[PDB]
Amino acid sequence: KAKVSVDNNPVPTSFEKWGKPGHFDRTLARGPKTTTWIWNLHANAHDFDSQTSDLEDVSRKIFSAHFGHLAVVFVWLSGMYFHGAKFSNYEGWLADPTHIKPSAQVVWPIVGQGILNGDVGGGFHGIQITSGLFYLWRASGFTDSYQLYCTAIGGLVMAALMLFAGWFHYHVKAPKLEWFQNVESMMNHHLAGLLGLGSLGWAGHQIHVSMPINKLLDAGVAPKDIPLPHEFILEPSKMAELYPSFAQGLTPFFTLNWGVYSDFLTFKGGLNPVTGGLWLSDTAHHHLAIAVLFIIAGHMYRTNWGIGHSMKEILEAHKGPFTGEGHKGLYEILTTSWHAQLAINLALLGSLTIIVAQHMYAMPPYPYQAIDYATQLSLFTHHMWIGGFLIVGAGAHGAIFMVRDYDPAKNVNNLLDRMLRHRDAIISHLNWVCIFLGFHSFGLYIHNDTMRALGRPQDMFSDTAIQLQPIFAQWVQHLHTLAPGATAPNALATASYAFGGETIAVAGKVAMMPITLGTADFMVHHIHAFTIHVTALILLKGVLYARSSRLVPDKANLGFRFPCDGPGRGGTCQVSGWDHVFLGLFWMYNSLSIVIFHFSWKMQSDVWGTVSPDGSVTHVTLGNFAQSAITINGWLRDFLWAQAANVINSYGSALSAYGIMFLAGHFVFAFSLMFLFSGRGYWQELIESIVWAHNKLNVAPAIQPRALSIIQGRAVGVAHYLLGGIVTTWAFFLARSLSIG
Amino acid sequence: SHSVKIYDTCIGCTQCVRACPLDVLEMVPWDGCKAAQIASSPRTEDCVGCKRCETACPTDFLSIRVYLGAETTRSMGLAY
Amino acid sequence: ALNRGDKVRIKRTESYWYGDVGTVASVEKSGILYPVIVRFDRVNYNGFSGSASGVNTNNFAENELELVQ
Amino acid sequence: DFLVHHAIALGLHTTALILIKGALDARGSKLMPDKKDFGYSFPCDGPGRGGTCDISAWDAFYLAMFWMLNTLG
Amino acid sequence: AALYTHHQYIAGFLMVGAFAHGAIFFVRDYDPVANKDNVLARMLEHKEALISHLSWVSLFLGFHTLGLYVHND
Amino acid sequence: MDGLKSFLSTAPVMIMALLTFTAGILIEFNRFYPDLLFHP
Amino acid sequence: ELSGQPPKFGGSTGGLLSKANREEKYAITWTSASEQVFEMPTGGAAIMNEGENLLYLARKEQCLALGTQLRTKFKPKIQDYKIYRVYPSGEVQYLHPADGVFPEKVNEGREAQGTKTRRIGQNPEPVTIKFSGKAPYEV
Amino acid sequence: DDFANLTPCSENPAYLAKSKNFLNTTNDPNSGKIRAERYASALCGPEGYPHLIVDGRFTHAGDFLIPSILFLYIAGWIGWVGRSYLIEIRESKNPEMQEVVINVPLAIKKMLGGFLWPLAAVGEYTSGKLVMKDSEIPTSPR
Ligand code: CLA
Ligand code: CLA
Ligand code: CLA
Ligand code: CLA
Ligand SMILES: CCCCCCCCCCCCCCCC(=O)OC[C@H](COP(=O)(O)OC[C@@H](O)CO)OC(=O)CCCCCCCCCCCCCCC
Ligand SMILES: CC1=C(/C=C/C(C)=C/C=C/C(C)=C\C=C\C=C(C)\C=C\C=C(C)\C=C\C2=C[C@H](C)[C@H](O)CC2(C)C)C(C)(C)C[C@@H](O)C1
Ligand SMILES: CC1=C(/C=C/C(C)=C/C=C/C(C)=C/C=C/C=C(C)/C=C/C=C(C)/C=C/C2=C(C)CCCC2(C)C)C(C)(C)CCC1
Ligand SMILES: CC1=C(C/C=C(\C)CCC[C@H](C)CCC[C@H](C)CCCC(C)C)C(=O)c2ccccc2C1=O
Ligand code: SF4
Ligand code: SF4
Repeated sequence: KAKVSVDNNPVPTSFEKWGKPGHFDRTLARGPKTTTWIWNLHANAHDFDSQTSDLEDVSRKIFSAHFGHLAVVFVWLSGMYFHGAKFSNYEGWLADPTHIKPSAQVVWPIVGQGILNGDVGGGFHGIQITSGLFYLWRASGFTDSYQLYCTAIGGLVMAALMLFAGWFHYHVKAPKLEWFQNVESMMNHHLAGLLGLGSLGWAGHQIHVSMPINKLLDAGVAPKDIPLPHEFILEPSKMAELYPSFAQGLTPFFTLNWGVYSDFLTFKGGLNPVTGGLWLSDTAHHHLAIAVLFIIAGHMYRTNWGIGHSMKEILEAHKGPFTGEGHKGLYEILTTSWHAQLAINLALLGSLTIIVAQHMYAMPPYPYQAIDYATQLSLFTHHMWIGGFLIVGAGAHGAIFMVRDYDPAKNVNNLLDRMLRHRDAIISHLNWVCIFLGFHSFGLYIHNDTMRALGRPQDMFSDTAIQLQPIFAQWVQHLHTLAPGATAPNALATASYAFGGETIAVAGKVAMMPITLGTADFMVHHIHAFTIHVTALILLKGVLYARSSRLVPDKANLGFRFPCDGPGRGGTCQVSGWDHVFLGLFWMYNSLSIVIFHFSWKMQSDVWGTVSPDGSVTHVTLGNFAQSAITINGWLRDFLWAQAANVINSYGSALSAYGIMFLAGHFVFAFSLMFLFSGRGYWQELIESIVWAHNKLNVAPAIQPRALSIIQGRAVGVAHYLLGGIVTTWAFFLARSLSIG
Repeated sequence: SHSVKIYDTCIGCTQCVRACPLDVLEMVPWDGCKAAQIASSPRTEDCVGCKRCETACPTDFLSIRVYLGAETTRSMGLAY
Repeated sequence: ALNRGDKVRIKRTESYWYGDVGTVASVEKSGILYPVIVRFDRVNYNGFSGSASGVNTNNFAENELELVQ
Repeated sequence: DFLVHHAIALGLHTTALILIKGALDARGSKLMPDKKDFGYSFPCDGPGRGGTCDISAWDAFYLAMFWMLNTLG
Repeated sequence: AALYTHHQYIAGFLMVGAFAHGAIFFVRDYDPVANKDNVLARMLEHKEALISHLSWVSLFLGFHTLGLYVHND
Repeated sequence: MDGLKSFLSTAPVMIMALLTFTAGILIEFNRFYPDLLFHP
Repeated sequence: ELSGQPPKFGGSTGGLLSKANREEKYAITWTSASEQVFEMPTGGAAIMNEGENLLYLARKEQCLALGTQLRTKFKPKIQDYKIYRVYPSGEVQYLHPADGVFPEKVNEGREAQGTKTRRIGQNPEPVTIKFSGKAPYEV
Repeated sequence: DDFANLTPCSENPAYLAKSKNFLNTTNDPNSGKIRAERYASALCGPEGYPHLIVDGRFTHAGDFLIPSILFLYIAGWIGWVGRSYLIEIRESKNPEMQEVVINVPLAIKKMLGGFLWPLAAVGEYTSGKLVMKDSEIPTSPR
């Protein structure tokens, strides 16, 4: 009695196809003749759409591969827990969190890398970790290493479970296509049974486990004396003496007398003075409310009892005068093409990751996270880079869909057709706005640079000169500062002190203080706007013009990934959507680099620092952002050269592994230029000569070596370029943040 | 405009003719190959130089070559 | 002269297999400029960018090939 | 000074390699047996025959200029 | 310092130009029949050996020089 | 099984196995005899 | 003259420009057996009328791409499409197919053009024809 | 009396001053002392670090010669076994497939025979099948 419909044993389990690489592709099946057959093999592997024309088989492969990635992630998580249980000082750090550096990686002394095992405090030697696992574990009610070990074992078991699930759900019982297309039931289950249920379970964990342990920990109780979490459940009087409302049981819940639970379900806001993190009661009510909302939302779409809206009806009913058919036809697009779903989900997930990175730093949830500047910087930059990559992937796979799965017959005068019919106006207006933003933002920096260089500081765009005050941002900051008073009366303090208010400081360091905005903030925010609009321009031009263009009228027949159309028409290099993605990757890199640089410098200059017992705050870089970040020379001198001392002078210490890596970052970048600046004809001729050489000695290979294809050359260049640049920035940031106390 | 030249190694496989997107090439009877047909380029003033004809030729090196010369509006593929 | 199951060396001076050794697949009647058909183990560069392989056969005249066997 | 002189030797030999290879292959090669008919500086031979980006002798000079600059640096 | 850098950069540019215009000569003004079997035509006879051994010496320098530098670092 | 034997003998598995063996040899030798700048 | 009803299209910004009214344009005509939808080479989809259809484009490549789409993307194959060049003076020059037979197949009566009687390896050296206005392939 | 600008590390004040604080490379605490005693044999500059001399003299044969033969033997071993395996593969009716899927029995059999690579190389060179004739090798057009 279900919509379940599966096929039994569609693909037998055998090992023969393991010994025949390239089995999936007919082009690579017959065997290698040149070295290109190798590079194709690793490139067309996980492209199930090209291998077969069956939507059902493609969907089954996707389901199984998703199980595999889940198993891999589970293995990674279990490994993190194991290495934090056995090779970490978490038990030592828990007793003295304000004097001992977190550390979970220990190095074998073999060729002198034992110097990397620097002292992290408390007599423990190891690599300091900035992933923030210790703060998460403390907020999760971890006190003993055995609990972490048990978590790691459970993670390994669950990874094995996911692997077996993939094997069963593909090689044995594979769901039918109609099962995959129950989008209404799928959203119902994932909105209610996954997000709502998961958030409710976490709220239960936090209330019944995390609150008592953290309440004891912040009150000065030793970690070795705090009762085990199950003791609170087995002895409810222990829970009741910590929170009096627990003495009333569950009666106030079912009677809607919810105010009884006000003692441990609060709306405090702000941060915990003891630890610098958010209140756990705030997070408990938050995750409980989130669970309630998602469980309510999960019942919207009708599945099997005719109660609920139908997605197709909603899509077909929203249509206005300017759009003709409106949103009609999108439901068939999104229920028959995986690439459109991948594009939308990638864009939303990348934006969500950027939101996560932007919202964590301003209000640190985990205890002592704000006091650890290195952890803040690392987490912010990491999740920002992840989000940027995901957005670029959305821009790529959308163009893939447009090239492959777009059908003009079923998209007559709908929203997609009117996308393709006024795209030229879109691209022209977007190009104009990109140029205008670039001029009226970067020319401000250049004008300031020239005015400073000419000895005319009074003609600059500075707070002591012509001022560009972000009045709207300051006004919204003032509004959010006044929110606890009347606009949100039941809130004790502000959502985050970044908007304004008091300076929350833990131990001798600043946890969070108001972040004022001046001329420099205005200029940098508009620079961010310019870079983002340019990246959007590149990716949107790639998606819109993927099918064809004025230059090439049958581009879609060439495919998504082709190098060029030849030197005709004056030259047609990089006209495919793939080349648009390749070009947009660089611009995403530039934008995210500027974003992380701005965050790091502003946090170091106007937020982080130390608090004297008198109450005065001494920032890390003495507040030089407002006067130096208005010129490019300021960025060069007071940020790069100034803050690169801690990484260049890292030799002979525990931080030397960063300095090495720093230089490593400066290398691969340069190396990548030897793929991006050149072409494959020269390398092919050089390979011809080298092949003659190896032929003279009768040692020529049977597999004829060939230079990399144009697309592969571009991919290798961009990959090594991004690797080098990102590694450079990572080493620089880590070595700087681990040395500013 | 560009110059499209066809040499005597052509085998009348018609691949160059089919690959031409601007209809520059054609087939004319011949007697030097089994197919008794050879490629011809009577409308070179429309050729753009995309080299698809060269890409499609199966013979060793090429029986068809495109030399890019004076650029006109048609050759440069301009729609404005 | 050249016939089935042969082993010849190319002297086209612009072919990919110049100086290489190929086998005479077949020959046809007169009236053809390049009647000899020779196939090679190694493939040439023919094909679009990223192609898996190339072409391992061609047509040659009788004066462009020398007997090896 | 030993290490840097040997590095300079590497740079000189590599730049000479690029320039000499371009000069010798300017007449023609396996990829383009008739390069001389196409002039000294031409863009490419299209994406066919595996792709022929940067195949002219002018492009060999263009590549060698970067190595010259690096060696001088 | 300025004089040394200036005249060394000029020398590098001139040395690049010599090979560039020599490649131009090979493309345009080289007559194989007139120079048949002399040194100029015989250079193209063992050009593959030239490029092969030059690649070997460049690789041999680069590998074991970058290796020593990275080892010391 | 035959398929497993053939898969294990593919190029990446062989090259990584040889690299692991060589790396282990070097690391062990440097563990027992480090700082070998020359033959004494 | 040219006769045909334009296909049902909502228009787009990727259509003609000043070149059509200043330099030249192109036209394509074809008889569709039944009304259906085809992809505009300039972007979007257009419904083509049953019977004779006439369409104006800016480049010959766009017209030939549309013709290839007509020939290869419909079960009733459209083989009667004709492509003309339209001059601003009103003169119409018939372009494709040249003689009513597709160039992919050999037809008696065509004259060989651009055909050389030598291999590509027999071209003369540049030094033998330098200071002339010719090229090695041109001689 | 050569290397007047170089001094033995035994009586170099800088090397002696800096040699008491040598870091322990491995878990063995005596590694610093062993390195300090072993580096006293070489020649140190004013910076206190040992230097190598490769002029060809046999007194310093440990600096370059012994490692030179040590590396050359291994490199010849690898090259010879690879070349012989390739040549043997070339006659199996599918050399490319045996190039990606390694013939492990034959591979190891050729591995175990590489210690005689100099004798095999000289025998091949004398037999004339080590080097191919220029007329039998494909070459690009001149
Ligand atoms: C309550 C029901 C429920 C839940 C929780 C999920 C959860 C999930 N589905 Mg899903 N699904 C459902 C019903 C549900 N589905 C139904 C009814 C259909 C048919 C219409 C589908 C069809 C479907 C497809 C086609 C796909 C998914 C996928 C996924 C995963 C996406 C990855 C993710 O969110 O990472 C978060 C990951 C986790 C939270 C790890 C969870 C590990 C296990 C599986 C959870 C089991 C919990 C279970 C309730 C018991 C625990 C309770 C108690 C013992 C503690 C996620 C685990 C994707 C996938 O391949 O993943 C396998 C995918 O492509 N779903
Ligand atoms: C959930 C995420 C997700 C999923 C499921 C897919 C799924 C797919 N993508 Mg997609 N993509 C994504 C994210 C995703 N993508 C993102 C974020 C980007 C932006 C970078 C892209 C960009 C992209 C392009 C440009 C292309 C695809 C293609 C494909 C298809 C398979 C071919 C392929 O890439 O396999 C083969 C995979 C590889 C060869 C990757 C191996 C090499 C990687 C790059 C090395 C990475 C190095 C690592 C980060 C660091 C190592 C350091 C080292 C020192 C150890 C398939 C539909 C291809 C396609 O058209 O198929 C239809 C294609 O051309 N994707
Ligand atoms: C004695 C010196 C000399 C002479 C007489 C020539 C003569 C010639 N060369 Mg030659 N060349 C030389 C030195 C020389 N070269 C050097 C040193 C190099 C190495 C860089 C080259 C590299 C070279 C190449 C690669 C090519 C030639 C070509 C040519 C021929 C025609 C094209 C030309 O040069 O004009 C045209 C010249 C130009 C358009 C150059 C303009 C570029 C300007 C000068 C750059 C200025 C930069 C900018 C202003 C900086 C501003 C700074 C500010 C911001 C402060 C001609 C026979 C071409 C050929 O084959 O024709 C037969 C050709 O392709 N030469
Ligand atoms: C720092 C950047 C960089 C580096 C390392 C190289 C390196 C090389 N180039 Mg190149 N090149 C560069 C920039 C660079 N180039 C740029 C910007 C240009 C301008 C476009 C050129 C233009 C150019 C031309 C035109 C030519 C070269 C040639 C060469 C090779 C000559 C050998 C040599 O010098 O040392 C030896 C090589 C090295 C020291 C590099 C190897 C270093 C790695 C780290 C060794 C270890 C491998 C590593 C562990 C693999 C790990 C993979 C795994 C992690 C995924 C070599 C591969 C020439 C060539 O092919 O010679 C045969 C040649 O013709 N290059
Ligand atoms: C707030 C901060 C300062 C921002 C000030 C900038 C305002 C500038 C433009 C005004 C916004 C107008 C939106 C009305 C648009 C709107 O109301 O659409 C309504 C109309 C669709 O109306 P229907 O009722 O037909 O819609 C049926 C729907 O159900 C969908 O089918 O859409 C169009 O006409 C599309 C044409 C938009 C083409 C212009 C796009 C402008 C792009 C640039 C946007 C710039 C602002 C970006 C910053 C977010
Ligand atoms: C046999 C073999 C092969 C082939 C090998 C071949 C074909 C080799 C060919 C070699 C040729 C043609 C030429 C070689 C020339 C070598 C020279 C010129 C050596 C010079 C040595 C010098 C200058 C020694 C210098 C000083 C010597 C001295 C001992 C001290 O240190 C000081 C110091 C460094 C100055 C392969 C490649 C096929 C496979 C290999 O495994 C084995
Ligand atoms: C030590 C000494 C001595 C000796 C010296 C010597 C011996 C020197 C030599 C030197 C040399 C020996 C040099 C050389 C150089 C060279 C070069 C620099 C080259 C270049 C080249 C080029 C540039 C090329 C080009 C070309 C071509 C490619 C083709 C055509 C032609 C031409 C030419 C144009 C003495 C006794 C005096 C005294 C004592 C000390
Ligand atoms: C150098 C270069 C080449 C030549 C480079 C080649 C042929 C690649 C050679 C790769 C070697 C064989 C392996 C190195 C990379 C492997 C991933 C290393 C794996 C190592 C593990 C097995 C340990 C091109 O073909 C090319 C094409 C288009 C634009 C630029 C270029 C370009 O710059
Ligand atoms: S340079 Fe390369 S990418 Fe550009 S047209 Fe020529 S072959 Fe195509
Ligand atoms: S592709 Fe080449 S061989 Fe075939 S018909 Fe055209 S010119 Fe002749």
